[PDB]
Amino acid sequence: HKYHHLLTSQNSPIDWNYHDEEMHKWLDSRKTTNYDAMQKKDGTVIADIHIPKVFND
Amino acid sequence: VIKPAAVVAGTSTELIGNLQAIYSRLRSHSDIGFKKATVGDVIPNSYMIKPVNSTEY
Amino acid sequence: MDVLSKGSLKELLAHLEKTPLEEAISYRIGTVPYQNVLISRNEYYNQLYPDTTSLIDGVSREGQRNVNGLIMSIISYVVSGSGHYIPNIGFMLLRRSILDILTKHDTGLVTNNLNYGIIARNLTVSKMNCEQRKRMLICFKLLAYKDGNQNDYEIYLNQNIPLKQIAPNFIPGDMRTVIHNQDQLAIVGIPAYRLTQSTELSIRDDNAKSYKLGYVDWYNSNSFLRERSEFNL
Amino acid sequence: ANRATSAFLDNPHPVGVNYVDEGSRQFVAVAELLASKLIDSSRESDESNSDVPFVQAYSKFADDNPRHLRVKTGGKMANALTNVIRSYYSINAPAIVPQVEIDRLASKATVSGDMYNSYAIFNSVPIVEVLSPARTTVSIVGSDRADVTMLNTGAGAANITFNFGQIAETVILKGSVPFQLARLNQPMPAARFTYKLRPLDGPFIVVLPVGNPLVISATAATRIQVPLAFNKALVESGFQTAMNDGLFDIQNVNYYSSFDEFIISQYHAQDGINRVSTCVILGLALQAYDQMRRALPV
Amino acid sequence: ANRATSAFLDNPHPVGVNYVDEGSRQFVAVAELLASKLIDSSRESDESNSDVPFVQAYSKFADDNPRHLRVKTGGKMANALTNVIRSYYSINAPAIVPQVEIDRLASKATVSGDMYNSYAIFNSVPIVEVLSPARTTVSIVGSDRADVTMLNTGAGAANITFNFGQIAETVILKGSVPFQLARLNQPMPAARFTYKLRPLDGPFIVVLPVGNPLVISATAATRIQVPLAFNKALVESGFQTAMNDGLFDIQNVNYYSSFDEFIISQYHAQDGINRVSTCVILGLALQAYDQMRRALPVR
Amino acid sequence: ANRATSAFLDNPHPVGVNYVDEGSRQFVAVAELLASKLIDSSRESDESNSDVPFVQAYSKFADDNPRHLRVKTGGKMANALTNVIRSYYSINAPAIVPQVEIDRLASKATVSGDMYNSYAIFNSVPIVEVLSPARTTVSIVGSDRADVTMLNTGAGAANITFNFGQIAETVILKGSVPFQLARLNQPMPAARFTYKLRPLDGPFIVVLPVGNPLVISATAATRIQVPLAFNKALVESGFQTAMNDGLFDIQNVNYYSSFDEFIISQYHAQDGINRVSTCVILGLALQAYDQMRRALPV
Amino acid sequence: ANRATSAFLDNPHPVGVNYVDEGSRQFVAVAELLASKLIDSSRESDESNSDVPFVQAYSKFADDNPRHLRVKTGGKMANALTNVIRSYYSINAPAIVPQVEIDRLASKATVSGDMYNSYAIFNSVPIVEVLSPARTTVSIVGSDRADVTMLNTGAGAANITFNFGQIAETVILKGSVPFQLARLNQPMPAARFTYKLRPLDGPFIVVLPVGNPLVISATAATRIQVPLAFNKALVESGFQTAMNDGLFDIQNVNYYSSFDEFIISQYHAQDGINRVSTCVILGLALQAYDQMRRALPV
Amino acid sequence: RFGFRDSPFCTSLPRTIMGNDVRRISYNVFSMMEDIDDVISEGFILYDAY
Repeated sequence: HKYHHLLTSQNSPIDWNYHDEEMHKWLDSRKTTNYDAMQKKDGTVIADIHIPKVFND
Repeated sequence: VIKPAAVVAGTSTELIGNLQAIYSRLRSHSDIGFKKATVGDVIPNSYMIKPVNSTEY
Repeated sequence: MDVLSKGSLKELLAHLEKTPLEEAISYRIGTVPYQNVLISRNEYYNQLYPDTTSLIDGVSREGQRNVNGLIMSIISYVVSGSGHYIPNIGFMLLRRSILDILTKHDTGLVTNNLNYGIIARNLTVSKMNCEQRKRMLICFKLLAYKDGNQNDYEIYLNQNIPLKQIAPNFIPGDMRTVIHNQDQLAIVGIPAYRLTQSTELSIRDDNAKSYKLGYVDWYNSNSFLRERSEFNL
Repeated sequence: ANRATSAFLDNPHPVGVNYVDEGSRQFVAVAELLASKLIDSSRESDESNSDVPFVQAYSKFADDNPRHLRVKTGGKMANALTNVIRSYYSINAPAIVPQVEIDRLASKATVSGDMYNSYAIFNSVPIVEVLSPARTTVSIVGSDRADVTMLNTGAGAANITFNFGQIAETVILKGSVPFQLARLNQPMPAARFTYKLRPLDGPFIVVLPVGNPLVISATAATRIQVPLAFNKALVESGFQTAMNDGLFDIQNVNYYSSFDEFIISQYHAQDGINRVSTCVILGLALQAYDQMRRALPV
Repeated sequence: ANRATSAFLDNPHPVGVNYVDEGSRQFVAVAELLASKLIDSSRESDESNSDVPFVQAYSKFADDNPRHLRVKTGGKMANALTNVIRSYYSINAPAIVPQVEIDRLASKATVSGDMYNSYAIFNSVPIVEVLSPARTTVSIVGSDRADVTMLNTGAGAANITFNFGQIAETVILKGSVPFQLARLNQPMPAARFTYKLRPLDGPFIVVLPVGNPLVISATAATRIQVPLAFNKALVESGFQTAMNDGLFDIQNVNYYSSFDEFIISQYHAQDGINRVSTCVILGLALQAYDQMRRALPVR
Repeated sequence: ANRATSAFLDNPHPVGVNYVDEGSRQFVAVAELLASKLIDSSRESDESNSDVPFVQAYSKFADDNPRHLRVKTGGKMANALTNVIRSYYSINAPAIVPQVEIDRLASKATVSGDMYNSYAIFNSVPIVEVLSPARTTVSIVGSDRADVTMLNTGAGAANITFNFGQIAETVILKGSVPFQLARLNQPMPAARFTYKLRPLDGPFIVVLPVGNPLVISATAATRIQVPLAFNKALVESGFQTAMNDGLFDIQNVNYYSSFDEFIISQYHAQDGINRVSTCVILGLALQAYDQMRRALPV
Repeated sequence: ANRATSAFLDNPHPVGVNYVDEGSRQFVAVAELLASKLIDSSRESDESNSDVPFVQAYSKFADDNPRHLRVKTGGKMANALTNVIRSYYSINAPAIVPQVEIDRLASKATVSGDMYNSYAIFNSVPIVEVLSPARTTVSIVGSDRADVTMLNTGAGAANITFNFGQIAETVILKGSVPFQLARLNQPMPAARFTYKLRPLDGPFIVVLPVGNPLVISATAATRIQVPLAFNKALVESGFQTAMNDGLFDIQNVNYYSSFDEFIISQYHAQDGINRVSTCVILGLALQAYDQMRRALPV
Repeated sequence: RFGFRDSPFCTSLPRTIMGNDVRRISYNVFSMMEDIDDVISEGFILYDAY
């Protein structure tokens, strides 16, 4: 529990905000890449079926 | 969450701040988890590797 | 005092053949081990001296009633000079020799389930000197070869690299290995004259020192007192 | 609230429990005596233009005559001295030297082996805890001389608690500017530059006025019983030599800048009076290591 | 203007004016010589496994044969040395040793009371005063090595005046960053990391630019006349021993971390040439005290 | 980017190129041996009531019988020893004493001119460079113990690169608060109070969090081959006496606080190995200078 | 920027950690001495038309008398020598030979067993990195003689940084056409065909004109301490035999063209000094392997 | 080398025999030993004398 407090606190060895922000920037880039890949294989209508843009977080 | 928060805190305000800090991080991770299902990519699963024929020692 | 005096593997094995299991078991109730205590060492410090009790001290301690307790009592007698309090073992088992328990199946004891790592940790192998560790490894090899666990003993030695360097070079069941062995296993011997009648800080060191200082007196007087009771038996 | 502690006082690793008996203590004392004669004989050989004094000293130490085509290593005594030094540092060291080998090396000369005939003064300053309120920053730097820098950002003066432990004999506090210090439940005196303190007299409260930072320089002296042959200059040289040679490179151990920090840190650990006896024997062995290796480099 | 001074230079308490004649100087030298024999005999007793060498030297030191069940403290010689040490430190300490006792102990061994045969080097850095303008902050820490931290918050560059006194021989100044230093009414040179200075040259001016703080490390060396038997390592060990035993606990006295600080502080006070003579005898007395207690310990 | 460096490492001046032959090395070895006997003869003379031990020692050293009403400078040996110390410090200093005079004084005692048989430990910390980002302030203070004070005023954490050179054998890093340090292109471990590093491993990266400043104290140990008679206590005393006596005052030279700073600075220069060889001979000469001057103060 | 590095310096694998003690070192020295006698007796038997000289030498080496209708492998010494070579190469290779067998075989002849009496010169040229601008292309070919081909396709001249490490003693640079090279913060001289450089001095800059490609040939000399019996011709032959006989092939090990490449690559890795010490013992073992295998082809 | 039967000469006195270091006893200690019968069974090296 002392280590659990340390990882949460401001003196944590892990910069949680930096890693969380990069995960968000990595995820929406994947959404753009996968959506564009499907737009070429099949139509835009089919792409909207399988990768909806409404659902983000 | 109360056990990590009270392990070092010396005041009641110290304790409330720790509780909110942990839940701010927890709710940030919940949003990332749902985003992973909407990017069009599969998610890896946790696994444990053990020897095929384990030895006692 | 007799067991600690043996300095060769063939002397130690010979002693275990003539010694019943009764000598490895104490009839004194003792104290529970693994206890952080404060002891008095007034030769050095005015304050109490912190220390921890262990099974491999020279004093008898309470023992468990399982087979693990009996094996630990045997090893403690070899490495420390005293056994542990295990009550009502049995007349037939107590008459058997120590080597019979370790190396023979006629005794009726089962030791296949023993974990050598757990036994070493219970005996505080980290606090044992080189001579004590070699004696303990001899008892493990004898138990391993009786049970057909030769591979487990070798694998256990691979995990513990420091124990591998001091492993005895004898194969149970082969007489040639015992004859040509050149190990030194004497915890207690005729002291170098430099030894003085002074206390030591640790519990283990003081008890070992007590055995060393009293060996000369024991050597001269043990034969007559033993014979005074042995005759007309 | 914030807590500040000295870096060298944190997490003292367990020390070895081997080669601390009377027979092994004599061997360390024998090695120190014979190593000193090696240094003196080399000086005598250089002055007299004859190698005869060095040959006798090496033969006694190494049980073999020096040879021009064989490297001068010190023999079996050097190996035994090296191995016991490894064992003293950590409990995880092998500790493989036989008792028969140790006993035979203690017969080369007659020495008592007593490690309580004298005392030595250790200068490391033990600040166990500095307790500071909010809006104040406290930093601790150094071991032989501890500099505590405190800033008061808040509106009013702040009280700062100093804990120096219960082992150090005396502590001198010097400030950049005059400051007020008093024990718990005691009136504060007029501000002055220098305070002399007894660490056993409870925690000490320091008044921190708002404004420029106040820096306190701390020096402490502790007496630890050591053998009469103890020499702090040679022990310090051996400690640095042993680290560079890799004798202290074991898993799960802590490293210190000097033998001063090593002995004080082990003293302040829980049940630390057990470790202090082993650390003194290690210091004597390092004193033998420094003299022997300087005479016979490898 | 703001003034900053070294902590150890402030308010040197007066030293004692007793036991400074030739007869007392001989007694201190005799005690130091006999204490050295005491520590060597104890080593010889350990190597020979016989108490004869130690009993032999203790009899000369204490004028008494050691007896079991009685604590060995050094006899009357230890009583005189310990109390004379207290008198040297402070003028408030009493003088309680008779002249008959000093003369008797001084005759035990033949030796000179000369305290000016040789010299020693002391490393305390005297910073008498640092004068700074309004918008600057100056902090001085340390005695063996003095770090002066200066921060300028004003619009332009400021001048800081450094006064190192007149006693120290050389002062070496090293800066965290290159800086300019020159004497009074002298053109400033180019920025340099290090400066070698003569304190007698006069007050020194340092240009402190606006921006990051500038830290100047100061090391000093001074020469003081001492007897040939002087050993700095032994004197320093005795000083800490005398402090732990409480011999220096006198009313209205100042406490120093080292003998180097003590002798430099007394040197820079008024009539410091007369004070430094008494301090030298105290250092030799502390050397004898250090060797005496290490031979005869108490738990 | 900002660069911070140790002050004593900056701009080492060239050292002398004379008096480094075998005959000149013998002269320094003879001077140290005969000066040591001068200091020992003074103590033996005081213990007895005869000046005979000192008269014999001075006559050998100075080639002249001591007389009252004379300063007792030390003779031609004292003059020759003083001039060679001047030549060693700088290449600008003239070489005055002829080689014939050096050889004549070297024949007074039979000693080997070897200066690299033994070793010694030098504790100056060679922080060559500390590279920091834009929004960070870094300050380096000290030589024996180097304290690096760093403060981060930026939004995020900053990485600071530490370069300790390639000569130091070990470096111990102690922090005011636990910090993270790792090698280049390596993962950062958990926060630790102390680190033991080998400078040859490579540049190290320290994570500087946003908030209170972090102070890291560095201690180093470098081994340098020296003669067996080398004594660090005597060498340092002679260095101070040499600077106080004004024989290091030459145009275009760099001045140092101690001999330890002088030798580490030269080791890190261009021809480090060659420079250190001359400095070791200077160290032995300074050791002889200290012993001779303490016995004969002029 | 583009970075180019030598191929043989990439990813050195860990060496073994067994058979490095004093007794093991004596075994390799004894094997080398006995293998030299085996090949001398084989030549003598051919020239004398009698098998007596070979029978005597084989019996001492193999511990059994030579017999017809048998393989004449080499006895227990051959098996121990083959297995220790496997262990030295990789830390994954198991150690099979017991210490009792090693000690018994080490008693056949009296040898010092010291692997640091003498030195050898190794001619592999280490190019740790070459840093080039965007427009230029740099290729490195060769290990004994490295040829660096650089071409400038940009508008103006470019600066190419050469890093040769810190272990190599001397590097000689020759170019197809005269080129300009200077150290960091040093004036650039006139164009010359050849340069002699010290890698310790620092990174070197080459001016690359736009006109034609420039090829720089590099040769280096490195000194490594080896036993006096070391012979580079025999070691290199033994290394190739070891690879052909398939006792270097284990999982996760790099392969090298010569023993020169192997030893230099380990020198530049982390803990290079300790790695090179083990590689020296492997070199002497390979020298014994080549002589014994040529005397008794199996 | 010399073809002696049961040669009493060793190239060097062995450091280890059967995997264990050979015990070394000084002549003075061996002179005062009263347990000499147990020691000789294992074997030892005598030194500290000519």
